[PDB]
This record gives sequence, structure tokens and C-alpha cells, in this order.
Amino acid sequence: SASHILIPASDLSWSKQTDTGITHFRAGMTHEDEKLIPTIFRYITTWE
Amino acid sequence: SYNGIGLKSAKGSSTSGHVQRSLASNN
Amino acid sequence: DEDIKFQRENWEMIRSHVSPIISNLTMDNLQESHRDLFQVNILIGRNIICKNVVDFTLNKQNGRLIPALSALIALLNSDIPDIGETLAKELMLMFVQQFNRKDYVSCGNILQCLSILFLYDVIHEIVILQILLLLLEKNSLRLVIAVMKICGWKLALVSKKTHDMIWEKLRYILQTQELSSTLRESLETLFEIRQKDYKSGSQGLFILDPTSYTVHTHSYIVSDEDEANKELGNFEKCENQIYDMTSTNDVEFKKKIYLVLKSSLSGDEAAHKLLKLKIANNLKKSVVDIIIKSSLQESTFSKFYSILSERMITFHRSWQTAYNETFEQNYTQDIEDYETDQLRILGKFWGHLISYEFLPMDCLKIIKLTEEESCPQGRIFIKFLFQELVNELGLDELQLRLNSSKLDGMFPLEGDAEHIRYSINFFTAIGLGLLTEDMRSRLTIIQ
Repeated sequence: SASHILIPASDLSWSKQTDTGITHFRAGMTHEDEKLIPTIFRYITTWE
Repeated sequence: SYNGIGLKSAKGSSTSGHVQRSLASNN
Repeated sequence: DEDIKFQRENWEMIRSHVSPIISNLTMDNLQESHRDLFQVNILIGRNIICKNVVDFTLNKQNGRLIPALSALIALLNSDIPDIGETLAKELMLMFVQQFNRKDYVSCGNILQCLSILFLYDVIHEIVILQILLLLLEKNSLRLVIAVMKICGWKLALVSKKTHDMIWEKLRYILQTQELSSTLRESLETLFEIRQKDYKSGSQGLFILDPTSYTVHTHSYIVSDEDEANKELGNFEKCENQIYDMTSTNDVEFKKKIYLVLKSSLSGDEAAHKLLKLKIANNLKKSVVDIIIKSSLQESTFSKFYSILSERMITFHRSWQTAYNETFEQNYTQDIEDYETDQLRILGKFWGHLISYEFLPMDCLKIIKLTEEESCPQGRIFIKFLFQELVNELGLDELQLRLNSSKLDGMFPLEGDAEHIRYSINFFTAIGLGLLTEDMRSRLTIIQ
């Protein structure tokens, strides 16, 4: 999985202007049971 | 309320469109 | 006579027991005061216990302690109806005397007592309303407001039809008739409390359950000659579990924080999911421990756990205490277990929060650099801490914060040149020796 993730949605009218920061989260993938399915970005150590 | 945030629709998005405020971003 | 002697100091001590109990009567002491009052012979000191309530009520120092007093009377009236029977009589006559005396100070002291006794079901609503009819027959309006502010909540519940008629005549006062000014704004304040529904006259000591108070609602009216039994207060002469060795509740909780922590993309997402849970304050020390242990499974430092912890701290102050407690709990206790691959993750973790002022520099005062109070894995943790301080701040900005820290515990400045020789030896071994210019001046003076 890579999409059971809250997607950052932040104010597209003012997001083109400056970097708003993460102010709100859009839901990524839905379903009755609560996912919590991990994503491999937590399992791959970053380049820096 | 749709305060400039979220989606135009949840039809072609393949999500539910559920928006919740980031409790982390406050100050 | 020794029998007249023995009965008199018995009468004296019963009088000298009730009077300090009433003077020590306050909220959260009522049950303890009523217990010691019960062992003293209440029935022999029947008017003694009544008069000590009346005078402690009347004295004008009280008035505040009246709902503490009337709650004791309900306890007595539940236990012995005759005590509240006689004590309701005297308060009726104390009203009718001072209403005839026009002692407005002493009337309101009795009327606050008669109100809260009606709140505690000691007396009937009949004894309240007939007082109201006498006061409203004259002006008497300063007295009647302090009654209806306190008792009108209960009284409209019980006797609504007649109580509406009391309001309707009382409304005819400030509507079709001229009134004195200072009295007038108090009367309309009662109308203001009416719309606010009496929520500031309905708080007291409801200790007794409505079936634990034996319901002796005394139906005495204030037009009855009430026997005035002062005489019994005089002296007379009686010729008469499975133990929990496992923590599976914690394990299911420790699994839930770990699943939150791995299902998130960014650190702001994991921060939001942890704050969404509304974790109770006893667990918020333990949630920091799950974060730090999961940061050591990563086998390399990540900025994920930094920006996770930064959004925790700026959210509420109890998280900021939880990181401050954990940093002491890590350095003083957990260093002995950690491998050197894990210490470089933590020193870069705590060096990141300290260098951006999420933890203050005063948390560094705990760390002390000696030969005795220093573990070999502890010095490794200091090395990877100061490197993140150097890389973020720079060598000059770190010089300014360490000067404002006055944490000599770190760099001494006086005391045991063997520690000053130790601390210079350690800091130059890290590679940062530009800070140690203060100690070298102090060291050569000792030589």
C-alpha cells in the first residue's frame, strides 16, 4: 500500500501564491473497517 | 465548511473527499 | 450533692461539645461533625443543640455558613424528627419577633435559614409562602428577594400555581406602582434571574438521599403559637482480586500507536493522527516512549520523528512536559541498554529539538560530565548531541546559548581542576574546542 494516507489539502487559491503549509488533510482510501495499513515510505530510509 | 479547501467533487477522485483539519498546524 | 454535681458538668460538657462542633461546621466536614455530634446525647441537650444552631446563625458573622448549618439540621431531622421539629418552631418565632422589631439584618439571617431548610425538605412550602404573603403585604422587598432567589427554584417545582400568583402580584409592583430606586433594581434583577431559570440559587450540600432523609416535612404555619420551648436549654435535675502480572492492555495500546506511526506519510500526518486519538494524560508519557523506541528500529535518524515531536510540543503543554520527563528518563536510565548505533539516532534526535528551542537549554543542566557520574555510552550520547547543535546553530550561536544556559554542570568554571582537565579533554575529543577557551584560563590560575 501507498495510498491509505491522509493527503494534505490546503487552500488551492492561496497555495499557488505561497507555501501554505499542511493545514488540512484529505482522506486517501476509505472503507468500513479502519485501514491503518502501513505504507512503504515508512520502510524506505530517505536519501539524505 | 468548504473554506477554499477540499475537492471540486469526489466523483473522479477515487477518494471519499473527507476533509479534516490538521490538529498539528496551530501556531 | 454529687448527683447534682455529676449531672451539671454532664450538662456543661454537652453544652461545651455542641458549641465547638457548630463553630467548626463547614463543607466537607459535615459528616465528621455530625458523627461526633451523634455520640454526644443530642436528646438530653435538645434545646442546647437548637440554640447553638440559632445563635451561630443569627450572629451576622455567618450567613455564609447557613447552607452548611441547614444541611446538619436535615441530618438531625433524618435521625431524630423532634430536633428539626423544635428548631423549625424557634425560627418561625425568630422571624415574627424581628419582623415586628423591624430588624432587617436579623430577619434575612433567619430567612436564608428557612429557605435552605425548604431546599433540604425539612419544612413545608406552606411555611415559606405565608412568610411571603406577610412580607408582600408591606413593602419588605429587600427581605423577600433573598428568599425567592434561593427557594423559588424548588418552590416553582412544588407549588407552581400559587407561586405564579406570587410573581403576578410582585410583577404588579414594578409595573404600575412607583418604587424607591435602590430597591427597584434588585426587584427587576429577580425578574432577570427568572429568565436565567434560577441556576444561581440552586447549589448546596445535598448530602442526604431523598430516601435517606426520613421525610419529616414539618407542616407548621407561621400563624401558630409555637410553644417557645426555651426552658429545656436551662439546667434541670434528672431523677430519670486477580493480580495483573501481564500488561496486555498496554500491548494493544502500544500496537495502536505503532500502527498509527507506520501508516502515515509525513510527520504532520502522524502528528494529526496521534492528536486525533485524544490520549489521556497518564499515557502521554508512554506514547513518547513508543515514538522513541520506534525511532530506534529505523536504524538511521529521520526527520519524521522530529517534526512528529515538534507538533506534539506546540499543541499542548502536557506533551512538552512528557518530552522533558522522557529526556531525563532516557539519559539517567536508558543509556545503559542502548547500542552505539542507537545513540547516534537519539543524540541527533534530542539535538534537533534542543537547537530549535522545543526543549529548553535548561534540560541540558541535568547532564553532568565527571568521571564518576558519567557512563561510557553516556559520553557517546553527548557527542552525537553536540554535533547536531553545531551543525544546526553554528559554532557561534551555540556559544551564545551555552553562555545563557549557566549549566556549569556541563562546562564547570570552578571546582575540581580534575573535572576541568576532564571536560577540556572530552570536548576537544569531540572536535569542538572553541567553547573550552573559558576553562583554560581558569585551569592555569589553579596551577
